Parts: sequence; structure tokens; C-alpha cells
Amino acid sequence: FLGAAGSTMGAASMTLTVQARNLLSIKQLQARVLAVEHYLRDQQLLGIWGCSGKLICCTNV
Amino acid sequence: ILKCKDKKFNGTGPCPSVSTVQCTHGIKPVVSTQLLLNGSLAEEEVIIRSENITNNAKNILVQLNTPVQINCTRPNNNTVKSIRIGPGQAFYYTGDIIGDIRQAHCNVSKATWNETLGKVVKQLRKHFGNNTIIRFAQSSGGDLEVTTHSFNCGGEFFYCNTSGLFNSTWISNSNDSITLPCRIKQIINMWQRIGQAMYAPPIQGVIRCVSNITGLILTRDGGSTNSTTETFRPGGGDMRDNWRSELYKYKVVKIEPLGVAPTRCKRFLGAAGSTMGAASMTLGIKQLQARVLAVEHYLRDQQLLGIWGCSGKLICCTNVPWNSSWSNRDLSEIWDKMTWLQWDKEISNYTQIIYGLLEESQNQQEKNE
Amino acid sequence: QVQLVQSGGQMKKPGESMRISCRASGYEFIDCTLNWIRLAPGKRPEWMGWLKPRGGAVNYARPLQGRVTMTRDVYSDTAFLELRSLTVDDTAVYFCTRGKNCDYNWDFEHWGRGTPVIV
Amino acid sequence: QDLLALDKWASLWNWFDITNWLWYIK
Amino acid sequence: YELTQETGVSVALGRTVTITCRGDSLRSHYASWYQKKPGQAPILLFYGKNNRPSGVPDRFSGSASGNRASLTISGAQAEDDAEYYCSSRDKSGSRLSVFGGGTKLT
Amino acid sequence: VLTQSPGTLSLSPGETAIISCRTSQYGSLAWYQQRPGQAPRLVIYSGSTRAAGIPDRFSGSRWGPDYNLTISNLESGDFGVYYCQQYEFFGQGTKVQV
Amino acid sequence: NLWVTVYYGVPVWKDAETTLFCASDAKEKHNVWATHACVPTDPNPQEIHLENVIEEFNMWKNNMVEQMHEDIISLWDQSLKPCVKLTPLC
Amino acid sequence: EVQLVESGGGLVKPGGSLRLSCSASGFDFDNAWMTWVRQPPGKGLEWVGRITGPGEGWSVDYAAPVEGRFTISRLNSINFLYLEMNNLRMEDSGLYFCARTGKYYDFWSGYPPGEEYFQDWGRGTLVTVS
Ligand SMILES: *[C@@H]1O[C@H](CO)[C@@H](O[C@@H]2O[C@H](CO)[C@@H](O[C@@H]3O[C@H](CO)[C@@H](O)[C@H](O[C@H]4O[C@H](CO)[C@@H](O)[C@H](O)[C@@H]4O)[C@@H]3O)[C@H](O)[C@H]2NC(C)=O)[C@H](O)[C@H]1NC(C)=O
Ligand SMILES: *[C@@H]1O[C@H](CO)[C@@H](O[C@@H]2O[C@H](CO)[C@@H](O[C@@H]3O[C@H](CO)[C@@H](O)[C@H](O)[C@@H]3O)[C@H](O)[C@H]2NC(C)=O)[C@H](O)[C@H]1NC(C)=O
Ligand SMILES: *[C@@H]1O[C@H](CO)[C@@H](O)[C@H](O)[C@H]1NC(C)=O
Ligand SMILES: *[C@@H]1O[C@H](CO)[C@@H](O)[C@H](O)[C@H]1NC(C)=O
Ligand SMILES: *[C@@H]1O[C@H](CO)[C@@H](O)[C@H](O)[C@H]1NC(C)=O
Ligand SMILES: *[C@@H]1O[C@H](CO)[C@@H](O)[C@H](O)[C@H]1NC(C)=O
Ligand SMILES: *[C@@H]1O[C@H](CO)[C@@H](O)[C@H](O)[C@H]1NC(C)=O
Ligand SMILES: *[C@@H]1O[C@H](CO)[C@@H](O)[C@H](O)[C@H]1NC(C)=O
Repeated sequence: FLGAAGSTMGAASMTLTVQARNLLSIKQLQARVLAVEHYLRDQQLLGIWGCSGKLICCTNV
Repeated sequence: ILKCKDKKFNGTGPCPSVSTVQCTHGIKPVVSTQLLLNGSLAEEEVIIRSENITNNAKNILVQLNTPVQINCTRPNNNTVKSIRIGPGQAFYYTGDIIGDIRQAHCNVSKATWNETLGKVVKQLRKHFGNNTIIRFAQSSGGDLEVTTHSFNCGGEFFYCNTSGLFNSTWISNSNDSITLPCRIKQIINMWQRIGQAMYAPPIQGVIRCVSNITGLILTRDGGSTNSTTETFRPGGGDMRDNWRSELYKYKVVKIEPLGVAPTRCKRFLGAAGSTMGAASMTLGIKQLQARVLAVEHYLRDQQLLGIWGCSGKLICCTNVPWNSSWSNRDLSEIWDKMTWLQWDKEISNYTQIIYGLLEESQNQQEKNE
Repeated sequence: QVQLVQSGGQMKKPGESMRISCRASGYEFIDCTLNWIRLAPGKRPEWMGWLKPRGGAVNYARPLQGRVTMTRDVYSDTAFLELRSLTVDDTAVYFCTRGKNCDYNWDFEHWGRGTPVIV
Repeated sequence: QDLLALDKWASLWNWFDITNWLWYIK
Repeated sequence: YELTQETGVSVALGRTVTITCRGDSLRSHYASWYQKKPGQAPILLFYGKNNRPSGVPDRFSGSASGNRASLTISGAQAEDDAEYYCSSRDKSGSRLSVFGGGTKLT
Repeated sequence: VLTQSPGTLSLSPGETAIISCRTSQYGSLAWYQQRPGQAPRLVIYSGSTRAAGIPDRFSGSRWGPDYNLTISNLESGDFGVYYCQQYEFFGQGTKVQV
Repeated sequence: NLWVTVYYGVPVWKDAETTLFCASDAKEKHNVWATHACVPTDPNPQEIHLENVIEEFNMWKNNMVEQMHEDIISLWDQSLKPCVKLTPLC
Repeated sequence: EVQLVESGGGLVKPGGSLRLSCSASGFDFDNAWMTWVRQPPGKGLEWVGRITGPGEGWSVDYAAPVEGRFTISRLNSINFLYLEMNNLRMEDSGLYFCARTGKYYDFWSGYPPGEEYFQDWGRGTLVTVS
């Protein structure tokens, strides 16, 4: 999951998946709907920037 | 919700005639103990259901293909009076009786009930020997909810003896009414719980009902080997046994739309019974938890489609080759002879392996490099 | 923890009646079936009947119908067996038993201490 | 944009037109 | 049919005899002829007007007599005799390779 | 409906005891042991599965309607009275002695 | 030779236990068995008959009955909650 | 060994529809194009239609009675030739055959589109309307 967090970049890029898979993995309803809201906000923000995949986009900024 | 439409289905085992729905039919929560009232009737003949018909502890559920009408009344012309017992509270109680007191009772047509018992005996003789004498007797014991047919009628709660309905022996080869005495109880404890009860207020006037007996609950005595006769007594058992007579058709199924298959490209629930390939081209608070779960499940599938490099829908080719060890029929048969369910069974134990290989380990080679 | 504390041990004459008790503990008494078993030396163990609380439904063995009664107190969690008419043949030790997993009643994992009755 | 264009090797494309000037030129 | 045919012929168990099938479009196109014993998979006796595919009976012979595609069967085998079929384009220039039915070799 | 092997079976400690119970009816079959002066215990359940706390020495089953219980390496705690239950029934009851 | 292909929408179902919502017809909101909160029902339910397929049912072990029993008890208690207590009647 | 196992179709009212599949394994499905033909039981083979080569148009040509009735498709990924037959009449029946069409042409006697041949067929699949 958070393994390679203290590792250098590039080597840790191969672990990007283990971060995206584990997002979204009455109190329980509140917590899970909050997680859904965060994940969906993140995906909307990624889509606005021109992305659709969970891997790297490199753009023109 | 899958439902078995096989007319002779007896509760367990394969069902060749399956349909799918989103909602069950209207089920009346009818509360009754020995005889199941209203509900739904069998289509062809009387159906006997038991988890193990030879087991003496499991209740036998009988479903009738025809109703037996059961009228019931509370003769008493009962006038209710109410008093105030506190701020904003009123206690309702029987004021008095005008006419003769009389007794509550039920009527079951004698010839119809005898014919129904004949049908039940005919069915029971299939599960047991064909030379066995089938004896119907009254309930052997228990509290008033079990020993007596307990039900609701017009707001009152009737408890009827039913010793006149199950009083017979059946050897292996008009217009009269069987009158069942019935008592009325105002202090009620349904779904018997330690420390809870209800006071059912009396209903003014005379009460009558008309209802269909559509099922029975029976229990065998057993314990003897040489007797040659089987005694079937009514028994209330548990209240769940009522709704087992109504939800016997239905089974809830989770939908798992995702699948993987071998193919030569490298980048509704209909037709479930149709083989693959043909199917490919052919294709209050409870409600809130319920909708939320679906949303999560939806995103879960999309999340998988996110990491597999398939942002599209329906079909996508991927760059992981098919290992021969993953149950290989060579692709001529799997897509012709085998259904999706069977294929899923074939690779269920291996599924996490392909999910592992289709993970972004492949898409790091394909999208980052 | 499942413990059936059985109580009795009364010497009786022929023709009289007997009653013994079995208090349940550990498990919820209401949602699990009880059975009554008799063991006599040199004889088959005879199953006498079963009692389901939550309704107190009873099934008596066919040889003993009319002579055996089983009732219960839900609030004391105590099943009661009674025999109306004993004989010399009723000499036996009586056991109050419970299924190993009530879903299936006929696995008598739990037994009482045993109540000898001599006639 | 199904498998169409996924495997694109066509030098003898439009055979029902390759016929139309196979021997007509002759 | 457009590729008109013969109902059938008879056999002598050792004959070298022809069976025919008419239809103008064949004068413009090539010819196709098949063998189909009932209850079995049909085979192709001739691939093209002047050529036959591998595995064809060696005794089989004959190519064509114009729009009356005719071919000869030699060394008449009783089991083999079965029935045979005809086909070619229905209109000159069209792609509809009509199946012009067949002949009872009998 | 249920029958058993001879009830006077006598073995010293250490040998293998074979107890045969024949059953006429279908159903899950359990094996019970009764010590002297104590209540019976469930030894085998569902034909072949041992109860919790029972050593591995108690085992055995048979597909057909002739179940066999094998008791290898008897200790002093064994040598009780053995019964074979099928639903309500228990059979004659066979004693194991020295 | 062969490549893994991902098909979404495959007709593969696995058994399960989940939550289910009441759906009545129209409804005097004085019925003990009415929560006055069940979505309207479908006038034309989408009952889809399947092709040839055998499904192993077991009415004795499904969770629809347990869930219905729990729902019925909860609904009855909910109905009885705002009513007279009859403590001084003993 | 080009096995052509075609399995589909059955009893149906005069008006209706159905869906026949023709598997194929042991050759190059990806470019070689295929045909369907019908043989009504009291009749000989009659030509139905044929998908065109992928890259040769990828289109279909129906037959004189069948035009507007049937439809042909191929999923080359799974080597399957599907035929949807809809808006049925009563003469529609028989052991419907699926075969692998070929392309044949030569000079001298050249004429477009030339001719094709049905080498490797399937076993057969009965369809009968009532
Ligand atoms: C099995 O189904 C049958 C058929 O539906 C069912 O019998 C029906 O019972 C109801 C409830 O008692 C009856 O409806 C009553 O009928 C009379 C008509 O005059 C009225 O007295 C009643 O209205 C009074 O009570 C209402 C409260 O329930 C008040 O809102 C109202 O103001 C009145 O005070 C009430 O409408 C119905 O008539 C019968 N059906 C027949 C054909 O007789 C039976 O009860 C079901 N089985 C079981 C076990 O419940
Ligand atoms: C009553 O309970 C029993 C046991 O729980 C149910 O299953 C029965 O189990 C026995 C084995 O204990 C099956 O025996 C089988 O018989 C044949 C012999 O040729 C063979 O197929 C197997 O090797 C096996 O020995 C028995 O068949 C099986 N009963 C059924 C009907 O399948 C039993 O079903 C329950 N009784 C009912 C539902 O009536
Ligand atoms: C009734 O249950 C038995 C097993 O007890 C099963 O074999 C049988 O198929 C069931 N009947 C039907 C019609 O499915
Ligand atoms: C019930 O009463 C109706 C009239 O209300 C009558 O027609 C019917 O016969 C009665 N049923 C029986 C079983 O007597
Ligand atoms: C019921 O019918 C049986 C024959 O099926 C007959 O012997 C019996 O006497 C009848 N009983 C009554 C009470 O009419
Ligand atoms: C039903 O009537 C019989 C008549 O013998 C009687 O013994 C029995 O106690 C009655 N049932 C109840 C619950 O009182
Ligand atoms: C009960 O008796 C009263 C006496 O006034 C009468 O008005 C009323 O109609 C009676 N009720 C019934 C249901 O017969
Ligand atoms: C009893 O069943 C019949 C036949 O299905 C039905 O017409 C009738 O309405 C039912 N009676 C009641 C009171 O619901």
C-alpha cells in the first residue's frame, strides 16, 4: 500500500497502482460516502486536466 | 432475484425453469400458526416440502392447490368504553355485551376439508411407504399459540382448537360444516419474546372474516419402528415457517458483470443459459444503505476498468497472454459449448491470478515506458 | 460455554408420577431445541421426545404418548419433564440433552449429569 | 472502430474491385 | 432456377458417363460442382471451371460443355453414386453465387 | 432398524477395536461413548468427523450402510459403553471391557 | 497464441446476502404493516425468462426469510412505540 | 482439419427470429471469408449469403428470397460467424450450412467477380419453422 513512500521516485512509480486500488477500498455510511466523495472529486479533477487513466499524464503546461 | 417457476418445485435442488426479477410479488404478512391463510396456492397439486422428510424435528410445509374457505365470527355484540388514565392517554376496554354472550367459532366446509386431507394423504404416501396408514391427530402440547390455530380477524385475535380438523386415520386402501370453538385473547405476545406483550383493544360490534386456508404446517411423531403408521400433528413451530411458504421461489443473486476470456486480439441477465459467443453479440434507512452499496460496487468495477487500460465499455482486448495452465479447451469449444457461468466456475479459483497480471504491472510497461 | 444443570434423583413406587428439571445456561434458552433421553442398563437408549422453546412445542415418542409431558419456564430457562405413571420398566437414568448445532437437532454434544430413577 | 483497423494488412484490398480491373485491363 | 439442372440419371456400376447442368451466366463465369450424399457433409468435386480440389475421387472426370456444365463419372461405385449439385453466378457481373440445385446420379 | 456387533467385546489396552453398526435408513450417524457413572459423550458425528476434544484415535466410516468405528491404542479412559445414533435411534449398545 | 480479453457485462451471478427495500402499491396511513416509506412498485415488472439453465435453490437456507422476519418484528415494534403504556393497569 | 461446428436454431412460430452460430478452428479466419446456404428438407442446397473479406469490403450480399430477411456478422476475435435470421416465413427451414468460401480467378477466361467455391463445410444444424 504505502510501501516505497520513503523510496526515491521512479522506483516508487511502479507502486502507484497499490495507492489507486486501495482508495474506496450511519457511521459506516458517513465514512464510506466521504471516501466516495473524495475519490470522485479526485477523478473529476484529473479529467478536467485532460486525463482518463490512473497512470501518468504529461501535458503542455 | 431469481425465481423458480417449476410448478412441482419442492423447495430444494435443481430448478430447470428459472426467471429473474427485481421485485418479488406482493407478500401479505399473514400471521397464523397451524394453517397458513391467504398467501399463494400451488398450481397443479398439493406440494409437500421438508428439509428432511424423515427428520422428526423439521416441520413439514403443505401447500394446497385449492383453497378451503374458513369463516370465523365473534357473535358478541360488544360495546367498548374508554377512560382517561393520564395526560393524553386513554384506556380502551370492553364496556358490556348486549345480546347473548355466545362463543367465537370458525366454520370449515366438511366435504372440502375431507377432500383436502385426501389429497395431502395421497402426496404423503409418496415420501413414505405406499402401505402406511396416515393418522391425523391434534397438537400434542405447547402454549396457546402453538396448540391452537392463532390468527387475527377484524382486529381481534382468535385462538381456535382445530381438534375437529385433524381427527382421523387414513388406511392405505354433504354441505355439513366443521365448527371449531375459538377463544379471544387481548393480551398478545407474537414472536414470543421474554418481557414484551401487547394489549389489543376490543373492536366494537360483531366481527366476521372470510379467508382461504392455503397451507398447513405438520409435524411427525416418530420414535417407533414396528408401528407401521405415521402420525402427523399440526404445529406452529416458528413464525418464519409462514414466510418460507411465500419466499420458497426466490433466491437473491449478486451480479458480477466482469469476466475474462481467451481471444486472439492483443490491443440484462438474459442469455445466461445461452452459450458464449452467441451471448457476446446478443449482449427507509435500508434503501439508503442499499443505494450507496450499489454506487460503491459500480465504482469498484470502474476502478478495475481504470487500472486495466480499458476506459471503454463492454469489450476490451488486453496484452496479457493466456497461460495454457488456465484450463485450456483450445477456443473452439469454450465459445461454442460452454456458458458464461460454467466458464466462471472453471477459472474462479484462478481469477485473482489474471486480475494480478492484468493489473497496472502490464500498463506500466504499456503506458509509462 | 454450554451447561445443562439437571436436577432430580427421586425414588418412586410403581403407579405414581415423577417430575425432573433441567436448567439451561450459557446459550440462549429460547432459540435452541432440547431433547430427553433415557438410558437403562442392558436396554436400547430410547429417545423420549423433544421440546422447542419459543412456543414450547413438543414431540413425544410414540411408545410414551399419553404418559410423558414436557413443559418449560422461559424466564428461569428451565425445562420440566413429567411421567404420569411409572412402572418397573422405567428404571433408568434420564438425560436432558441439546443438539451440537440446533440447526441440526440430532447431535447430542451436551448432556446433563444424569438423573437416576429407580422403581 | 471495432477490430476493424486493428489488423490492417491489405495489399489485395477490395477483391470485388480487383476483379473489376484484373482482366478488364487485358 | 437460373442455373437450371437435371433431375437425375442412372448408373451401371462400371460406367464412364456424363451429367450436365445449364445456365447462361456460366458462359461468362467459371463453373462449380459438388457431391452431397444425403445426411453427410457436401464436398466440392470441381474447384473452378478447369480444376478439381484434392481428395476428390480419382475416377471422376470431365470439365464443362459451355453454359451446360457437364462432367463425367467413371468406375461407378454404388455407395459413391449418391447425388451431385451445381452452382455459379446468377447474373453476369453479380456476386450472388446462386446454388442451382442438383442431379440424382442414381 | 439399527443393529450392532457383539456387546461383550473384550480387549486389553493397546489393540484396535472395531465396532460395526448397521443402519437400515439414510441419515447422519453419530457414535457416543458412555463412561461408568458419567453421562455419554459425542465421539463421532456425521459418520466420520470427530467431536471437539476427541483424540485422532477415534475414527472410521463406510460409504455403504455398515458403519465401522476404529479405536486404536486404548487407554484407561476408554473401555466404556458405545452407542450408535441415527436420528432418534441408538441401537443395542456394545460394551468394551478388558 | 491466445490473449486475455476483458468483457464487462458478462451474465455471471454469484449467490449473496444483501439488504432489500419494501415496495408497496398505493399506501389512511394507519396500517400496522405500512412504513409509509416504501417506493412505488413497478406497474409492469421486468420479469425476464431465461434460456435453458438449471439453478440450485434451497428455501431452507436463504436470508430473505430471516431478513423478512427481522423486518416484520422491527415494523411491529415501531408501530407500537408511540402508544399508551398501560403501566398503571397492573 | 478445419472443424466447422455450427450449432443453433430450432422450432419457432411462422413469425419470429433466431440466431445461428458457426464456429471455426484450424485455418485463417482473419481474412478468408465465409458463406451460409440453406437446404430445405424437400429440396437441394440454395444459396443464402456470404460475408466479404476483411479488407475486401467487409460487406454482405444477401440472396434473391433472403434479401431484407437475414443478416450476417463475423467476430474474428473468436472465429465465430453469426447469422441473425428475422421476419421469418414458412419456407425458411432445413439443415442450414456454413462453409468457408474461397476466391478463384484466372486470366484467359477472366470475368469479374469470377467464381467462388465451398471447400470445408460444417456438419449441419436443423432449423424448422411451424
Ligand atoms: C385473508 O384475506 C381476506 C380477504 O381480504 C381477509 O378478510 C378481510 O378482512 C378485512 C379486515 O377485517 C375486512 O375488511 C373489513 O370489512 C368491514 C366491511 O364492512 C369493515 O368492518 C372493516 O372496516 C372497519 O375496520 C377498519 C380497520 O381495519 C377501519 O378503518 C374502518 O373504519 C372500519 O372500522 C374492514 O374494512 C374484509 O372485509 C375481509 N374480507 C372479506 C371478503 O370478508 C382476511 O382477514 C385475510 N386473513 C387474515 C388472517 O387476516
Ligand atoms: C434425509 O437426509 C439425508 C442425509 O442428510 C439426505 O441425503 C441422503 O444421503 C445419503 C447418504 O447419507 C445418500 O445416499 C446416496 O445413495 C446412493 C446409493 O446408490 C449414491 O448416490 C450415493 O453414494 C449415496 O450413498 C442419499 O441418496 C441422500 N438422499 C437423497 C434423496 O439424495 C436425504 O436426501 C434426506 N431425505 C430426503 C430429502 O427425503
Ligand atoms: C424435491 O427435493 C428432492 C430432494 O429432496 C429433489 O431431488 C427433487 O428434485 C425436488 N423436486 C423438484 C421438482 O425439483
Ligand atoms: C362462509 O360464508 C359464506 C357467506 O358469507 C358462505 O357462502 C360460505 O359457504 C361459508 N363457508 C363455509 C365453509 O361454510
Ligand atoms: C373422507 O373421505 C374418505 C375417502 O377418501 C372416507 O373414507 C371418509 O369417510 C371421509 N370422511 C368424512 C369425515 O366424510
Ligand atoms: C380441544 O378439544 C379437545 C376435546 O377433547 C380438548 O381435549 C382439548 O384440550 C381442546 N384444546 C384446547 C387447546 O383446549
Ligand atoms: C348491538 O346492540 C345495539 C343495541 O342498541 C344495536 O343498536 C346494534 O345494532 C347491535 N350491533 C350489532 C352489530 O348487531
Ligand atoms: C380464495 O381463492 C380463490 C381462488 O384463487 C380466490 O378467487 C379468492 O379471492 C380467495 N379468497 C379470498 C378471501 O381471498
